[PDB]
Amino acid sequence: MATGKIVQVIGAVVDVEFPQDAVPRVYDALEVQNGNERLVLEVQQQLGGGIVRTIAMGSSDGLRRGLDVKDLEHPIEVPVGKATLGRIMNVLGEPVDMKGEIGEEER
Amino acid sequence: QLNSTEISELIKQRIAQFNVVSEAHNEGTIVSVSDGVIRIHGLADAMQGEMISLPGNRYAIALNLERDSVGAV
Amino acid sequence: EFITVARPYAKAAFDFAVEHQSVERWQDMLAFAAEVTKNEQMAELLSGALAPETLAESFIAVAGEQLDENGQNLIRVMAENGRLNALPDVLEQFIHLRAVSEATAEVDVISAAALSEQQLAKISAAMEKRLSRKVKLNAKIDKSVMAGVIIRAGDMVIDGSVRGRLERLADVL
Repeated sequence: MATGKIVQVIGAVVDVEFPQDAVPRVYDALEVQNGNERLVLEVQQQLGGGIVRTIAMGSSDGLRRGLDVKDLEHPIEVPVGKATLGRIMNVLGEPVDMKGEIGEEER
Repeated sequence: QLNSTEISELIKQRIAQFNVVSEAHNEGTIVSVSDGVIRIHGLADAMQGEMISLPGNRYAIALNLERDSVGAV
Repeated sequence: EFITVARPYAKAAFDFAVEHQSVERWQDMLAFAAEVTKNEQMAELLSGALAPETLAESFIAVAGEQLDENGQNLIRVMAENGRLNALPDVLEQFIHLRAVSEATAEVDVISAAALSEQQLAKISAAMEKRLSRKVKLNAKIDKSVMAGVIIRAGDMVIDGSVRGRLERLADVL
């Protein structure tokens, strides 16, 4: 499942290496198990060697180089519509008030 | 063994035996994509300002005819 | 040009070859790699942005005549850094380093015609006294000298050519 590896970490940006036949597209999301939390990276560039430059949608501390990262094959997607009215949401569309999950039908 | 002639024939034959293939002229491969600029490897007969055709019906303008790469927008 | 990038790799290769008493084998191995680096199809592959690991494997394959220590490590380290095009210089630097430790000098001599092999042996013994090395003369037959000889010993040169004396006289006038 996890198919790529971190090869650099410069502050907010992270470089990830993939097989050249599976390199993600230029706005896809990626996932990393940062310690115990789950960190989402958004890829900004395709460098040449199956490497990819991404921006971390979260705190970058604790990241080792060599961690496995998992290729979500779709961009960042957020809940939308009537379901999202009386509520506060994260940048990732996750609910940030202490209420339950959002009841959206569409993202 | 150590004769340079034998080595030069051995290397031409061994490289062919591996089945590497050079690029055709008038063709290349994208090797980098960022912020609207792409770097193309190969494409030796590109001309400065020439329209390059990408997958789809998109085009790019070859602006940098460097060595070892073409930079296009 | 990449003398400066080849210096570390040549020094490491040589300093390793004397820990394992195989300078002579390493030299021919690097000479083999330096020849593979020149091929027209391989030079197209080295310019291509393959992953360093697979480009190194695509380079190991065309040279099986190589130690585990030498090819499969040096070529991979140079590939990770993208330095493989430096091999023709890593060779020359290696040779030079060797000639340094072995106290040798590759003095070159240039003449309008062959020397008498008494002249040339005198030259050998005299350069070995001028310098502090075993010299290894190699001659060249260049006609523009017309008479006399040029002795080049690295950056030092001694010019006894009649053309050099003629042009110097031309500038004394």
